[PDB]
Amino acid sequence: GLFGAIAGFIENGWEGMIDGWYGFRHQNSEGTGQAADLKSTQAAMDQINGKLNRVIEKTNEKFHQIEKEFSEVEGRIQDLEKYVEDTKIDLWSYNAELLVALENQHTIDLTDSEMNKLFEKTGRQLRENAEDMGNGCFKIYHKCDNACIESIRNGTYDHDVYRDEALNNRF
Amino acid sequence: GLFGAIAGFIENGWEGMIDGWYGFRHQNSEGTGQAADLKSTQAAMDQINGKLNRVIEKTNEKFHQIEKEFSEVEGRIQDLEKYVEDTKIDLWSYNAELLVALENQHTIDLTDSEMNKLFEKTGRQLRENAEDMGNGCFKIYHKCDNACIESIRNGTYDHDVYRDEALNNRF
Amino acid sequence: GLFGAIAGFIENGWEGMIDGWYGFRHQNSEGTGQAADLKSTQAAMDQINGKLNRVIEKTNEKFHQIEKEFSEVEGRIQDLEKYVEDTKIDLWSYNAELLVALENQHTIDLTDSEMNKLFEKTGRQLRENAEDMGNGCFKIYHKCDNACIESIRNGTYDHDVYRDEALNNRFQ
Amino acid sequence: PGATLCLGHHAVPNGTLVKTITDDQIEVTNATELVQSSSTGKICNNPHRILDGIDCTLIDALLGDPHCDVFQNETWDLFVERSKAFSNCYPYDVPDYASLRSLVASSGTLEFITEGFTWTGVTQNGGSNACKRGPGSGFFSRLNWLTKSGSTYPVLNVTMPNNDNFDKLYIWGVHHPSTNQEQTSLYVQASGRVTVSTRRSQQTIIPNIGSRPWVRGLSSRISIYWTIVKPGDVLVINSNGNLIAPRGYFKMRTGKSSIMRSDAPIDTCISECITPNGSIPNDKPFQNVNKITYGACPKYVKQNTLKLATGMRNVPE
Amino acid sequence: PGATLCLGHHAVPNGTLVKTITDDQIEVTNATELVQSSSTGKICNNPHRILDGIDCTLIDALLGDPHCDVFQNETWDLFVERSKAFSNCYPYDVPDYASLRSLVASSGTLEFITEGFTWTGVTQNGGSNACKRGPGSGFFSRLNWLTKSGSTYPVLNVTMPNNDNFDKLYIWGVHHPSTNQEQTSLYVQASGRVTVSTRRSQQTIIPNIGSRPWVRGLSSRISIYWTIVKPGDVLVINSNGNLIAPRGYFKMRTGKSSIMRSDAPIDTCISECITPNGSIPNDKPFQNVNKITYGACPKYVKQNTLKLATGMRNVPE
Amino acid sequence: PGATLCLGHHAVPNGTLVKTITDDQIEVTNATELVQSSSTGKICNNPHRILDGIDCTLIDALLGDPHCDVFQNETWDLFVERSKAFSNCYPYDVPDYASLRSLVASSGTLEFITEGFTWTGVTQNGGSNACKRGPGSGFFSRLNWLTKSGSTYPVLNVTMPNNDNFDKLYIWGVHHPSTNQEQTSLYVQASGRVTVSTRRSQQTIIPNIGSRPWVRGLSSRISIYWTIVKPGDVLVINSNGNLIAPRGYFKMRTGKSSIMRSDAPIDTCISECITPNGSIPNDKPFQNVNKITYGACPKYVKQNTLKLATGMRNVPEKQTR
Ligand SMILES: *[C@@H]1O[C@H](CO)[C@@H](O[C@@H]2O[C@H](CO)[C@@H](O[C@@H]3O[C@H](CO)[C@@H](O)[C@H](O[C@H]4O[C@H](CO)[C@@H](O)[C@H](O)[C@@H]4O)[C@@H]3O)[C@H](O)[C@H]2NC(C)=O)[C@H](O)[C@H]1NC(C)=O
Ligand SMILES: *[C@@H]1O[C@H](CO)[C@@H](O[C@@H]2O[C@H](CO)[C@@H](O[C@@H]3O[C@H](CO[C@H]4O[C@H](CO)[C@@H](O)[C@H](O)[C@@H]4O)[C@@H](O)[C@H](O)[C@@H]3O)[C@H](O)[C@H]2NC(C)=O)[C@H](O)[C@H]1NC(C)=O
Ligand SMILES: *[C@@H]1O[C@H](CO)[C@@H](O[C@@H]2O[C@H](CO)[C@@H](O[C@@H]3O[C@H](CO)[C@@H](O)[C@H](O)[C@@H]3O)[C@H](O)[C@H]2NC(C)=O)[C@H](O)[C@H]1NC(C)=O
Ligand SMILES: *[C@@H]1O[C@H](CO)[C@@H](O[C@@H]2O[C@H](CO)[C@@H](O[C@@H]3O[C@H](CO)[C@@H](O)[C@H](O)[C@@H]3O)[C@H](O)[C@H]2NC(C)=O)[C@H](O)[C@H]1NC(C)=O
Ligand SMILES: *[C@@H]1O[C@H](CO)[C@@H](O[C@@H]2O[C@H](CO)[C@@H](O)[C@H](O)[C@H]2NC(C)=O)[C@H](O)[C@H]1NC(C)=O
Ligand SMILES: *[C@@H]1O[C@H](CO)[C@@H](O[C@@H]2O[C@H](CO)[C@@H](O)[C@H](O)[C@H]2NC(C)=O)[C@H](O)[C@H]1NC(C)=O
Ligand SMILES: *[C@@H]1O[C@H](CO)[C@@H](O)[C@H](O)[C@H]1NC(C)=O
Ligand SMILES: *[C@@H]1O[C@H](CO)[C@@H](O)[C@H](O)[C@H]1NC(C)=O
Ligand SMILES: *[C@@H]1O[C@H](CO)[C@@H](O)[C@H](O)[C@H]1NC(C)=O
Ligand SMILES: *[C@@H]1O[C@H](CO)[C@@H](O)[C@H](O)[C@H]1NC(C)=O
Ligand SMILES: *[C@@H]1O[C@H](CO)[C@@H](O)[C@H](O)[C@H]1NC(C)=O
Ligand SMILES: *[C@@H]1O[C@H](CO)[C@@H](O)[C@H](O)[C@H]1NC(C)=O
Repeated sequence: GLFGAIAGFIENGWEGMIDGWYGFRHQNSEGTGQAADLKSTQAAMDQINGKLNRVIEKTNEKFHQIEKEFSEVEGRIQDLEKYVEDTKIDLWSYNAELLVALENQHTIDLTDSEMNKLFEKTGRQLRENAEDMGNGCFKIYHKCDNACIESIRNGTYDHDVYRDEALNNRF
Repeated sequence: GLFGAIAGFIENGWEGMIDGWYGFRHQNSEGTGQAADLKSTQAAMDQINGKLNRVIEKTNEKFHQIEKEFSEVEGRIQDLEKYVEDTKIDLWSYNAELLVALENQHTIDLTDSEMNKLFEKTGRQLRENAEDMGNGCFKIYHKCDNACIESIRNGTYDHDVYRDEALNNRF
Repeated sequence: GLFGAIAGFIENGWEGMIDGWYGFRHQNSEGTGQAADLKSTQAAMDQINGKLNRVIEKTNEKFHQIEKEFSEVEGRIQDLEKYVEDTKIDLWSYNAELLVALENQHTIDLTDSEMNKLFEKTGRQLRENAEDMGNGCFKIYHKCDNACIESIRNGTYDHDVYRDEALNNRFQ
Repeated sequence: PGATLCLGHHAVPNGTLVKTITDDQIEVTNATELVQSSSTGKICNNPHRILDGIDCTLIDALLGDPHCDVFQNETWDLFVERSKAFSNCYPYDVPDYASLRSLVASSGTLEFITEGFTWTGVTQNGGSNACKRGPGSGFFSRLNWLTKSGSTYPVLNVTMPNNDNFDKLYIWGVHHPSTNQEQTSLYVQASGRVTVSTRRSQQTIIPNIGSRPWVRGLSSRISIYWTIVKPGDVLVINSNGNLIAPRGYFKMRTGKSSIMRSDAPIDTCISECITPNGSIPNDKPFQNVNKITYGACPKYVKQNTLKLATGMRNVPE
Repeated sequence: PGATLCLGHHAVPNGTLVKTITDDQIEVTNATELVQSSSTGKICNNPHRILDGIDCTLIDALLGDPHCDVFQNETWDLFVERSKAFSNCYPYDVPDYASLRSLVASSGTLEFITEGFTWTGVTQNGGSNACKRGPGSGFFSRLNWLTKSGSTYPVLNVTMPNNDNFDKLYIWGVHHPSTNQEQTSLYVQASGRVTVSTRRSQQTIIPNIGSRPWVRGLSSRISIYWTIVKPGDVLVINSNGNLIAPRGYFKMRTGKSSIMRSDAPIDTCISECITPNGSIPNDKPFQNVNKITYGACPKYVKQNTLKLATGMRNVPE
Repeated sequence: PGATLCLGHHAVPNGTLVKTITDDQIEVTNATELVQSSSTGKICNNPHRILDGIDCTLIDALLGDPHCDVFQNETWDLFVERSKAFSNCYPYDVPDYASLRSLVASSGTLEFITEGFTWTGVTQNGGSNACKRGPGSGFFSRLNWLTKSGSTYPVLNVTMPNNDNFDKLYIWGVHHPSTNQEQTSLYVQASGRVTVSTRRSQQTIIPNIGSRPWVRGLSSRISIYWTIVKPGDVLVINSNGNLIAPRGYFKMRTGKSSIMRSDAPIDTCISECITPNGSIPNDKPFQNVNKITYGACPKYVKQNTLKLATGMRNVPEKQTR
């Protein structure tokens, strides 16, 4: 994708994450763990539902039309009737092909974008108390118990609290 | 949008900014103030004008055509005439709907992108003399009088001048 | 473009680079030099070839159709035959115009994106041993001989090796 | 002694391939199908009024072929003609059959109003063994075969004004005998003529004497014609022989009605969209079942499958 | 003691809704309307040449119905037929009326060139009280009702070659008497025939005798036909009765001309695009006013509004 | 004393302009053309079977005009009619010419099967000096001009059932004499009639006596009609004068066959797509050569050029020159 997170600097996805689309894996003092990020999962799903509902908008209801199958050869009028229908079908077939291609490229790019957005939001939360390893992971330069991890995940991490400790571990 | 600035990490827009589309609010020693960024405002407007002029390119001049309203019931020939017109109108109505949807998604994304571009240009100007608070605002770690703010805004801020001062305030 | 690298923070391209689409220029102890980045060059080319092959997919074959030129004035039936063809042609002409416009905007944006991706991959490799000048260039804050440059380019640069040296050169 | 916080995204063991602008195949976590390619095989009887023609074409029900009498005064949103349908009355042709079938199908009704035409000096209600009605000879229910009275067939000259506020459809015909013997025996005069006119149009038909191929015993034929009479206008029928007279008019409507050729059986279920293969669901925007449709239908396309990605790019491990 | 530098973007108190790929409604700072949905109610008289038919259809002006004589040799880019138009001459029909109307409309002119046809042994210039001219009876100006001279109507056999570099349109007709009495009284022979041919094609019409509803005093009718004769080809007319002869040809052009049904008044103003509802501006790419248009027009679509976003997403305070 | 590492991208000396959503002209490193705008001027003779009509329209070859006899039993994927084609037989018209031409073109064959029609009490094989076949008078090869035998033209009543499993196309006609003298001299009766019928349909044509324009010596004409007889159906022809009888039927097919008006010469080469201007390559998705095409063709569009960007945005170093 355009943002280079999914199938980019994040080497691969997590089959083990089944309660969300994006999220967090940590290793700290107290062991390892995993949590879904709800907000970014919701943003992606909401955008995808939005486009799904636009595509499946019932928009044509047709009643009496032209004949499209013929049991007798007739010539000129029938040639035109067939050509009109074959023209129509080709144009709609093209619309359908283009639509999915554009939609799918865009879906891949917005999902890549939501990953990247979560990664930057997190980096900005951690200020100078952490460093981007370049593979989707932050090395945090202070003691971060399970309470501290949940604080990063649930949006309440005050960086000033750990800053002096972390600045010294870095430099 | 795809970049997550507008309706993302920037909580909201400024109704009070009426001389530009993007810009700067500061608090320093000498008080508060506001200025438009002309370059990013222009880039967005210019792209939007470009696409507007492509969409309104006069392209259709038609003279004698088929009849589209009929006072008598006729059957086969009239069925075909109506079906031809109704096919055409549906295909153009679809083109119109798709066009606006693609254009509008793209307009939202390029405007979001211009915001993000201004934010990164600024971050890069400030080198190690400032920090991204994560909400669209930089905390600058030195004395920045009104002359210094205008220097950031008008592109002339030499970071080396304030670096020692700022490095020490940070660490 | 949407990412602001090409015709953005990178002032211009390099006519002198003829063995790749993206890459590296360095100035160190031992002089100046230039190398193509193969991976980013390949990603862009592969995406562009992919879209080219989709657009040129041969997908219509037509045999007996309607007449489209007429030697006699006939009225109603001929008006409809002509109108059908003129409707068709206008719709396909529009499809063709839109297709190139969307494709070309997207091509410009993916090439801009690949530049930006290479720039961030590099920034992340260099950790705290370098700084973004803001013009596409990193100032590296340590001795980086030609072996060290190739290590950055070929993906093997251990930042920990030069970190102490560099951290001290950065902060005073 | 630090901690590591990794950002990531899900993956699944078995993703689906989709198309994009740049790739004809690329793997995503999930997708949904946009082309309806299957049908029940059955035409749902709601919410549209389906009228199964069974053994009858619409035109045979219009004219009133005896095995089609059950369709008298019927209405429909969709009339369904079956490949087993047959004619079993006087052999006939309709110049511009396709138009008559279309306009009737579209009117959505066979509602017929008998009018008191006065046929002075001819015999009414002629019948043929080719068109049995019960045990004896008969004819199309909505047509009146007129023949000589005693030894004369006078000039028929009759009028029926339209003083209603709706259009009237009149169906009428001309008889084409096989021999001169039959012509003069039935109509006295050696050459018939039928002229049907309004203020705004006229049709004059000369019968054609000669053999055609034998159908249900007969080398003669009837040709069927129609005339619409608008409010304030007037029908005039003028003939010195060979007239197959109308008995009245059909009431015309406009609306959502149509006709479809299909052998799919009718079932008790609910479907907005009908094809000849049967009803199809209309939740998807496209369909590949049949280009012939009626109702709220997906648009017909040539592709049998198109997948819309409903998730991110799938990168397993 | 530092400083805070905040980046941001504008907003407005009341934005506009647009549609996108993902949202049916999302609010932006500004948008522009792409569907023209209103009209002045008036057809602008520039830059196209508008010809108001007033009481006349194009066909009545073509044939030369007396109240339409003012249209003789009239030209147009767009002929406008009004719902009040009426016929007031010999009652007639045109088989394929729609085509004749189309080709004449498209030619853009009624310019007529009289040719010296030689009708040997018949009376010319027949008239009827159904088509009054001055105090007496009259006829279509461009047609010549031919009847017997003395007690004979000979075989008429005439030729008119096209040695010009333009197409010639010939308008002619066939007379349908109401009785045999009138057929023989006018044309001697009991059955007329009209054959009009060029080198590669021909039309042969047999008249139809019979009673029809009274129009302007008459039960009889004329049927109108046309023949186009290309450069280097030749017209032949052959008839032993019932010919309504041409007096000449109409000179054909090709170009931008057409015809429209409308009751909108014509006004002094400038509009490239004309609809039956009146003129509309063409600055927008789409329009919902009418699918019938003439000129440089927006394309007709079903939506009454479509908004193109001309600014960013609006997020007020 | 450290080091500087600069990231960048290529540029080229001569880029190309393309269109995008936001710009009608913007420069990229490379692009490729999507509209085929040229042709060789020549119709390639493979892989489709091309039949050059030379001096003959399909209809003249159908009817069997003597200079078109070489086309007897021919087949084609594409029949090519030339602007030099001419008729040289009895002057005729075809009501609904366009349809007959279409259905024959589409059938892709002139394969003809003679049938033993029994015309009792008339003279067969009439000929005219307007339709020379060798030195003497002649007629269309697939039609049989029937005239009186002695001093009578009886009512003709003949049948030909279709007991095959394919459709039969019968071509027949009606003769329109110029004078009553000619009518009665040829057909005895003062007024002819031709009725051709199957089970569900019938056509009746009354001839019309009168002059038409002089063509190859004649002011008379023949009008051509057709009747298709399906398997199990039966043809009946009934006439007391003026019948131009069929000699048989043409076998009908369905397939990829068509017809095209063109003066392009046919050449030895391979092209899937044929236009009247000549063959064109089909590697590009669009074409501006001609809206009339046959085969695997690019779709016709009005633009003569459309450029697809095949490279990044081209940004040269700005110069002070
Ligand atoms: C009905 O009206 C038309 C018009 O009066 C009439 O048709 C014309 O008849 C004449 C005489 O038959 C035709 O003359 C021919 O013209 C062509 C030139 O285009 C010449 O090639 C012919 O020349 C040869 O044949 C003549 C034998 O008749 C010789 O006299 C002559 O020296 C040459 O050998 C020939 O002169 C004329 O073309 C037609 N015109 C048209 C438009 O048809 C028709 O005959 C009349 N019908 C009746 C029953 O009177
Ligand atoms: C075959 O049948 C036809 C109908 O019976 C015959 O036509 C009728 O013939 C008579 C005279 O021969 C006509 O009488 C004239 O009618 C006008 C009025 O005409 C209309 O206009 C008024 C309003 O202005 C309207 O209210 C009426 O309803 C009429 O529609 C009278 O005022 C005169 O007195 C005049 O004599 C009939 O109009 C006419 N009817 C129709 C429907 O044509 C026809 O003659 C018969 N043919 C033969 C050969 O016998
Ligand atoms: C004109 O030609 C045709 C063929 O020669 C004649 O039509 C044929 O008429 C006979 C009866 O006269 C039909 O035969 C019947 O067949 C049924 C079974 O199908 C049988 O049960 C009856 O007893 C009877 O024999 C025959 O089908 C019919 N042929 C066709 C092809 O329709 C016609 O009579 C001739 N007319 C004149 C006036 O010469
Ligand atoms: C930039 O894009 C253009 C397309 O506009 C490229 O030009 C095309 O290059 C290829 C060769 O690389 C040519 O195709 C080949 O042609 C030969 C004979 O000419 C044939 O034997 C091969 O099988 C193959 O089809 C093509 O002719 C040429 N087209 C044009 C119009 O120049 C160009 O190479 C691209 N440049 C770069 C640097 O990528
Ligand atoms: C629906 O019915 C149509 C018409 O019978 C089917 O199309 C036929 O079936 C196969 C191809 O699938 C061909 O051999 C025939 O020639 C087809 N006819 C036409 C007119 O296309 C169609 O396949 C059916 N589809 C479904 C999903 O039931
Ligand atoms: C292919 O032939 C077409 C049709 O003959 C050419 O287009 C015509 O060219 C004339 C000029 O000679 C134009 O004024 C006409 O408008 C065109 N006619 C039609 C019917 O469109 C076309 O230029 C040729 N193209 C090539 C590539 O040879
Ligand atoms: C978020 O994190 C803390 C620490 O785990 C928790 O106790 C708290 O209840 C959570 N959120 C809020 C808004 O209090
Ligand atoms: C795909 O579609 C829906 C979720 O929108 C769900 O029922 C189904 O399980 C999904 N499949 C996978 C593999 O995620
Ligand atoms: C047909 O229509 C009406 C009923 O509304 C009535 O005049 C007539 O008797 C009906 N006949 C039949 C058989 O339904
Ligand atoms: C909205 O956009 C259009 C075109 O860009 C412009 O004419 C109009 O003035 C704009 N409106 C406002 C309020 O800026
Ligand atoms: C224009 O005229 C048509 C037909 O009379 C009508 O249905 C339509 O709504 C009118 N629209 C406007 C905008 O006047
Ligand atoms: C045409 O083909 C048929 C059989 O296929 C044959 O009987 C007939 O003689 C053929 N004629 C020519 C000229 O090849």
